[PDB]
Amino acid sequence: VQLQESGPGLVKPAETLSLTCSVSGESINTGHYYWGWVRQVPGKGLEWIGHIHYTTAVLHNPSLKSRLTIKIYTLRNQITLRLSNVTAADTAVYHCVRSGGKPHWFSPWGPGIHVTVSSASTKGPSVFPLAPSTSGGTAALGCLVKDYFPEPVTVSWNSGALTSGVHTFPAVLQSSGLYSLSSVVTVPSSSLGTQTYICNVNHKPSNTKVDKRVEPKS
Amino acid sequence: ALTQPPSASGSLGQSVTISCNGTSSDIGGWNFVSWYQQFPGRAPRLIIFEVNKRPSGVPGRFSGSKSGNSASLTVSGLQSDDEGQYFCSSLFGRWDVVFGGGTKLTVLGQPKAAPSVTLFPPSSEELQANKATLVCLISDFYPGAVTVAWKADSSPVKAGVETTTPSKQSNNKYAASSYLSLTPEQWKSHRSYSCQVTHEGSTVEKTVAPTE
Ligand SMILES: *[C@@H]1O[C@H](CO)[C@@H](O)[C@H](O)[C@H]1NC(C)=O
Ligand SMILES: *[C@@H]1O[C@H](CO)[C@@H](O)[C@H](O)[C@H]1NC(C)=O
Repeated sequence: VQLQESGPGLVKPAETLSLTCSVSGESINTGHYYWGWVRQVPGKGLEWIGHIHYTTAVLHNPSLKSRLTIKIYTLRNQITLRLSNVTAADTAVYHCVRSGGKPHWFSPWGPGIHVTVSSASTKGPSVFPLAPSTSGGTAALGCLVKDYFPEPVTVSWNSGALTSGVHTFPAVLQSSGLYSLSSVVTVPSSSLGTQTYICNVNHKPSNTKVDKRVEPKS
Repeated sequence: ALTQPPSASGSLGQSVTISCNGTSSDIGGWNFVSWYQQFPGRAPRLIIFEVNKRPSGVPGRFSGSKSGNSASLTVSGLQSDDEGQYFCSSLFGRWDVVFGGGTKLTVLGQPKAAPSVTLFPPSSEELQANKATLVCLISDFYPGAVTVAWKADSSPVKAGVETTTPSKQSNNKYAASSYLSLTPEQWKSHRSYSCQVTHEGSTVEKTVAPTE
């Protein structure tokens, strides 16, 4: 019913990539569903890594097959993907997958986890406030998330209690190679003096969480 | 792998067809061809699992067909929602699944929407990191194409600019952002800075000054 992917977001070149998938809403035991991994790469479309089902029936993608190891744990409800001799060509968003039927169609898909393949070091973001630039009865205020690596960051407002009028912009790669993005929320102007707005920035690759309160300039 | 066109387009209410071409062993040989929908920033979603057939959620506007080695996906009565990237999948042998390169589908009859531009000066907290960033946020516009130019006083700035490619958003319109990086000194050494966003021959300019 629902799928989740976990594992490191950064891998150094020539090192092995390990990822785990946890399935909820379904047994991992049924006649017959294979369970699996598919990936998406920048500058190209989807590439099927392959799927495994118990006891040990597996399918592997050619070229990939030599590096690639895949194991299924039925007891935990967890599946694991391993890929060796990782090269920049393996930088990709990896999706957990349920195969259906030998299977030919994939659903549902896990949200996916980014993996960047680089020798560069990890760096948490610097978060700076953007003070409220008004439309009558509505002001925009936000957070600037600068110089982080690698992707992604997530942003919420007031611990998730704010969803109306929230927009988070796509990140920018820079000449430095550090990413930056910003997130903004539209709020009633009358509320600025009485209500406190806090953006919650999460960056899993560096295990950084930053909660920045944004104050109106005086 | 499988071959599909890089892009395709149609008007609202109208029909669009995109194709997936394969080797005798891939599409001509076996019945199974799946089709997937991916909105940007989201995981793909299954639209077809067997060349004709449809999953329980999927709308009837989506239909599949096959002829020899070629597979076709047809979207009938286009909606702004349908604008996205579409992929096709077929079996290569007992041992393999193969994916098409993907097709970018735009709906081509849609109303123009002017961008909303918000410009932010460097925060005080930032300016004593010894850094300075001007932030130009552009939202709620269609078509998804803009030009961004920066001005120091009346003269153009090229050095510090970084600009995103525009991308689709939940409301079905487009957002983009542009950043100008400065040292605190050059920030303080000018009267004002400006962000100009040009969209469909019309421009919006916002200005910020260190004195604010
Ligand atoms: C591992 O990948 C690297 C990438 O440069 C390549 O040079 C090397 O030949 C690969 N190793 C083997 C045993 O193929
Ligand atoms: C695929 O092959 C079909 C055969 O009917 C052709 O008509 C179509 O234009 C082709 N498309 C591509 C992208 O090769």
